[PDB]
Amino acid sequence: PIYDLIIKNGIICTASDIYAAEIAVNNGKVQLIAASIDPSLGSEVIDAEGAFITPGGIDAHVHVDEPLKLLGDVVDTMEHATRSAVAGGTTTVVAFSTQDVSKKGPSALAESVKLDVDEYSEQTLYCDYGLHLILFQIEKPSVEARELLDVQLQAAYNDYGVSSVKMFMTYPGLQISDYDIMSAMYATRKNGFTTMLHAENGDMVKWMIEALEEQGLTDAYYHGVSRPSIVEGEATNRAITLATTMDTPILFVHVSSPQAAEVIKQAQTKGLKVYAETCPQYALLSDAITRCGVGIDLSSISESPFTNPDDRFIGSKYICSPPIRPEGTQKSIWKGMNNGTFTIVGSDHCSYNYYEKTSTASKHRAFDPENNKNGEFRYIPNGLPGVCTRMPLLYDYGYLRGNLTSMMKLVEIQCTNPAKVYGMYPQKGSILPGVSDADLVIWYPDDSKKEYNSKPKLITNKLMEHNCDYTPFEGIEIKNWPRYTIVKGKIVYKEGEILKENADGKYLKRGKSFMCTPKNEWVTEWRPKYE
Amino acid sequence: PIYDLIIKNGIICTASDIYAAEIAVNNGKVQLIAASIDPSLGSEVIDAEGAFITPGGIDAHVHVDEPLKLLGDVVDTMEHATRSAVAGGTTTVVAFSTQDVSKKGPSALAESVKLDVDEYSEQTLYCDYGLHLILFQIEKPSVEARELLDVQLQAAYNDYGVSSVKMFMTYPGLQISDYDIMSAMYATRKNGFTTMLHAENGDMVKWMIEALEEQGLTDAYYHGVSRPSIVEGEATNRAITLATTMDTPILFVHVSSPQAAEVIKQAQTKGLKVYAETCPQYALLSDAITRCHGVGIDLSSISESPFTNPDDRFIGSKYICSPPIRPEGTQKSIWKGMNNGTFTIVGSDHCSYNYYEKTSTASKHRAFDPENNKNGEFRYIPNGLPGVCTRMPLLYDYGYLRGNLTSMMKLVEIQCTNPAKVYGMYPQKGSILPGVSDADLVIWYPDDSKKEYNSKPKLITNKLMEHNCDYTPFEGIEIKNWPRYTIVKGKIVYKEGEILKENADGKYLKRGKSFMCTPKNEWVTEWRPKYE
Ligand SMILES: NC(=O)NCCC(=O)O
Ligand SMILES: [Zn+2]
Ligand SMILES: [Zn+2]
Ligand SMILES: [Zn+2]
Ligand SMILES: [Zn+2]
Repeated sequence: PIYDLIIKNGIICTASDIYAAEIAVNNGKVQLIAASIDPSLGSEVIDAEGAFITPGGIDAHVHVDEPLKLLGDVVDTMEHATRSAVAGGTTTVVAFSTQDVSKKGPSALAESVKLDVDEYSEQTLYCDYGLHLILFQIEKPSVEARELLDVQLQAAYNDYGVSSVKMFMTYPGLQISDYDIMSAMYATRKNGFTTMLHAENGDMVKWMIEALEEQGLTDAYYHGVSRPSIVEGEATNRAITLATTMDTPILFVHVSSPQAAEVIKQAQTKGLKVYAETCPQYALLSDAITRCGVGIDLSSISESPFTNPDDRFIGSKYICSPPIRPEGTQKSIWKGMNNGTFTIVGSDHCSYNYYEKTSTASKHRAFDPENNKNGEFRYIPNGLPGVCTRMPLLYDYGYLRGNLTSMMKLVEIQCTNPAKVYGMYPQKGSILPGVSDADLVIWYPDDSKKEYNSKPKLITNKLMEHNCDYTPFEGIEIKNWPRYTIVKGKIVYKEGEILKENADGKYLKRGKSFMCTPKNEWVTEWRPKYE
Repeated sequence: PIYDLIIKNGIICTASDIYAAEIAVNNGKVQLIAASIDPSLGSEVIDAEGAFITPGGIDAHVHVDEPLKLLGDVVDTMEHATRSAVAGGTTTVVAFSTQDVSKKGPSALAESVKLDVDEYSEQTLYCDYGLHLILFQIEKPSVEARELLDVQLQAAYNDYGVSSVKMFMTYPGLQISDYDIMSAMYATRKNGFTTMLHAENGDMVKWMIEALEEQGLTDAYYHGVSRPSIVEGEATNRAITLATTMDTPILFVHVSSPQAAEVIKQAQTKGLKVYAETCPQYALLSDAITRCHGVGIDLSSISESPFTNPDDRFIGSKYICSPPIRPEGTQKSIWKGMNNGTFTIVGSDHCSYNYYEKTSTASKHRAFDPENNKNGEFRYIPNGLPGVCTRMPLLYDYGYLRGNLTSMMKLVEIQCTNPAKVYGMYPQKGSILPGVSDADLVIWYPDDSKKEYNSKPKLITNKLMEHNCDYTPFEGIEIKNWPRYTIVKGKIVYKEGEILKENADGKYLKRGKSFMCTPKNEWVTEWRPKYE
């Protein structure tokens, strides 16, 4: 026959279309869309039985264990994360390269990427992955700082196809000044990079943590109290101001604050190139879960402060940054996904064990009496596992339960926009004959009376296919799940089973994003020298 | 051969993708998309030479001559309008059926549509067309009326596939009170119709026109002065408030006011189902063009205007429409609205009256009728511009090529796909879907070519419009691309400047319920409609 694979009787969903058609796949790529394709032309035929077919999900906010250990030891390798991703319908992930301050000169940032690529080249990869670069040390003063930095960004792009840079406005060791952000923006704009910011006011966070500890208020729940949404709002406002002065396109990661969403919306209405990301957890969970409706029935989650009130430390399962917000906030995150505030949705996947206490990758790492650590929220490793649950959670709580407008909005923010904003388009993100990698998800049919033994009813840890010992969504009902995950024209997940023999993932060299060319709009008569 | 038509070497543009691929067409529909299709498989092969291929344009705001003469006599029939559409890359138009106050009972609104369908069934149609229903007489009081109106909308949908209703907040004879709008919203929400509003405060317009005439300020330019942007803003705010109270999806037609755009955006941010339309003229023209004397058209390059003919005091009427073309500095707002999601769709508000003949009932000079106490005052000027032909090329050029729109995808979204979705013609129309889409396609000229194309026009002229009007307001301006092929239901109807009449086979279109116009189910108080 002439094609490797034909998908029949399915409904194709893209960022802008929903329709019944059939797909042929060959040599790792989408080859054809047509009404009906002769089954004898394919080596393998999949009957979708009326189910939706979506592009594979693209999660551009994933944390994996890396050699510099910026977030300490993390339980998931690239092997584990990509396995988990695929079991949950995600077929591309983008992780983070930590700037290595021991490397100097023109190649310093390319050498930072090399550490990661070399490490992951020996692991079994279930899908493709890319890398963002994290920057936390910027040279001073600016006029030099901006010029050698320029050469370094070119080298990172030319050698490894990295075109995105991530910076922090909070966290000791990561927080950089406004002045240094401007220096970076100068370089990124010039090179057409995608500039990413974690926008919380680090000074306010630090002061409030100290004030809480002084009163002995150190339980997990006070992580939220130390940094209310007005702190994320202020910083996001300040960061927009910087981007405006510098005419530099900007993406805010994991937005959770209504105040932040407000200033982001206002900038987008003005036509400034301000992009935003949010995460399932900010729409589905509230901070009531950290101690003892448009989201998850919180009492249905198992192994939480509600079910285990004797365990005072169990709130740590849900500690992340920015914090899961108070009741009443979650609805404005859904509205943000529908109204255009959020360009993409990522997971902020970051995994630390709860049911083992001794390892360096345990949440209980917060207990270290010999290093003046006694379980205070300050010392809790921040993050939740989420790479597997991202796609099904939006399918269910978003599309089926009506919190997202349609399947097309789902695809737009989960698949196509991530590819576009991070320079993986059109190789990834869509279903384009002759062009797209054959990265596809076939779901189960929604309106069927037929029983599918392989379709899960609840989220469990075993279902995650990851290396962590818990998921925060443990025990909750889930109303659909990937029935097939196809990665580069091969079936890698089938009806609850991973097919390791079809794992052929590779590092992905990315291009410059067409969304991140500058507006050419300025506040004053000043222009950068190179203009 | 197995297929009627193959398009090779082109670049496919949809509402969310841009990519090089080839298309096969048979029996009026898109059959196949693939990297490369064997040319021996097609009866006809078109080499696109690297140019973009878009879906055909869908203009859901077109006015044609109709038997009840709501807008007086209009120069274009459905024959003329669809010919003009096709010459400009538009492959579906939606015009308007005037409520016939002489028909009574359950079938009264279906009977209104029948008048139009019957009349156009004898004309040569170059592409498909649908109809919106215009409502200006609502029965009172609301409760007792509910059954009849509800039953009437059902009959209009069941018999003629009409699923949209249009109402006016201005114009004597058309303006309806807030009370009556709520009665209509009650019925339309219940039937999943698309509710359309022209939102200008009619009372403010009426008062200010009388104030201006009292001072003798009657020239065409004072049309704009009689109804500044704050008037469109107020009424748009009022209409949103009504739609909110009634949990009814709403579309605002030809939005031109920054204040209107602002309250529209705020509602969209809240998640209310508020949609909006704008038109090329609100982004490209300013009111300076209505009397003698960088993001729009260079106004001095327009031929046959108050700039070139300052002797002709009435020539400003060529550019009189409602809402008015706005003062300098407003036009940029409209582009931003197209980019940031404020505007769901772009239509033309195509409405044609002759300028170079003065005697007929379809002339602009209709405003001169000494016996009916009419002496050229702006009040008597028939409102409207021809635009159905120029809509797609104007956005291609001044939008995509000149960088006022963000991408070709955004162009397709607002010009083709969203119009189909919001008015229940999707997926039959609006996209390029194998086995599903009517083969309605445009092949442009290649942008980056050094090759000469004798058939590619450099300027907009009246002759190029292929319409029945004797002017276009964009006469004389540079245009940097144009449809090279317009394919309608798998047949070539426009090729390189020539209309192919023998391939004209357009039909009336029965439309469905729009998936965008199901209600949000969100209310201001504990009250719910009886049927829920
Ligand atoms: N307003 C205008 O330009 N023409 C009359 C058509 C209409 O808007 O109903
Ligand atoms: Zn972060
Ligand atoms: Zn993170
Ligand atoms: Zn109107
Ligand atoms: Zn109109």
